[PDB]
Amino acid sequence: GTSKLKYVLQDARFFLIKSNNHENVSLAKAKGVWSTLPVNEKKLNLAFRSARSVILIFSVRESGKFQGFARLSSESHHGPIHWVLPAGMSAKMLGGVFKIDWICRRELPFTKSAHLTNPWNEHKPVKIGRDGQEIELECGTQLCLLFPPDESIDLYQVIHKM
Ligand SMILES: O=S(=O)(Nc1ncc[nH]1)c1cccs1
Repeated sequence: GTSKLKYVLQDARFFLIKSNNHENVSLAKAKGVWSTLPVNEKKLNLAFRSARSVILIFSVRESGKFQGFARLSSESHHGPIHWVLPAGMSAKMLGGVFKIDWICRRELPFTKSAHLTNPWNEHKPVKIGRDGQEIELECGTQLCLLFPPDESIDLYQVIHKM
């Protein structure tokens, strides 16, 4: 069913996350963590205090798909995730580490979200946006509901953290 999923997304905020490679999304799925650059880290920390749920929707650059979505369970904290960093991306260049609970680990191709435009990015298709781009509530909710159901996930424990 979709009822607990809809409850988790109620009055949520949504942010597009762009990962340079698949390895870091795989690590995030395995370890329940994410890190971003300080400009986006500040935005997510503000949002985490401000909303019942902050949802990160992940897309690997050039993949043509989203790889799933997750809910922040903490603000960022410091003090060492073995991110696969491209040349020019330093471990210190990143911010802290956010803990996340995956809501859906399944893929969604961009072809299936072509009817969804993001008011906060000039009504461009929701697939379009820089890392950290906020997605307006209605568009973000509909995008999350397009993903295939992930039957491996039990949202009972996530609801209790709200
Ligand atoms: O360098 S990434 O593969 N992608 C990225 N987007 C914006 C800054 N970095 C990475 C993902 C997670 C830790 S490091």
